Amino acid sequence: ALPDFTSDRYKDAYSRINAIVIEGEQEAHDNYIAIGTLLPDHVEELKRLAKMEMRHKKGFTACGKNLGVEADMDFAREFFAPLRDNFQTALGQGKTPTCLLIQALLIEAFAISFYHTYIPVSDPFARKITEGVVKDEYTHLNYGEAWLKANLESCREELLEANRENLPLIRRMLDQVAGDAAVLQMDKEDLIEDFLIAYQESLTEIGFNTREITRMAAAAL
Ligand SMILES: CCCCCC(=O)O
Ligand SMILES: [Fe+3]
Ligand SMILES: [Fe+3]
Repeated sequence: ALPDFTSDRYKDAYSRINAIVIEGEQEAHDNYIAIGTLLPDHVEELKRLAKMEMRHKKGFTACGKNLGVEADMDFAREFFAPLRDNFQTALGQGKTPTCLLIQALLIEAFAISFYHTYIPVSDPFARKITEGVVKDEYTHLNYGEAWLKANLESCREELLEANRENLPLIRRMLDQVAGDAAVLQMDKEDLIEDFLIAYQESLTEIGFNTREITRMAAAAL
């Protein structure tokens, strides 16, 4: 059954979920622009992806306003801090494959899972917004898949390390979001399933075999 979008219980949980999505979109914008410093020949495409993220950010901001909710941005910034720090560390070292795995694979798969799971239980205003967004994140996933696929033989070991270090952070994020997500009528098992499906598919496209992907997904433990 659909949540009561007007309840204090719902608005409280939404204040944090809304913030997380808004912050995620802002960080995605910033990350794609940053990746442009590592891939200067990709700058126009990356700018395009970044602009899409700002469009998403504005749409989700409007979702919070529509429900009369003030987004808890401090909570959202802390929620993303561990992954953000790892992205910044990789960026500083010029580690493009790690930056792409964090943003274009892990974060996009996390977003795709959230949006897929939220849509069926969203209010009619937010539903339209979120339905516009999902196609876009598959484009972003495809962009990362394409670059990593083309460069796999030079960065396989780095990707294994990036996965080992960052997949557990996504798992922690899923654990942390689950309580509020449940108030929004979202099942944690659906979030996990959809995330792992999207990520496994990305890794398959990139050129990892079944054994490699199994070992990689197991890093979440
Ligand atoms: C769901 C929070 C993450 C959104 C990040 C993105 O749109 O790529
Ligand atoms: Fe986005
Ligand atoms: Fe995205």
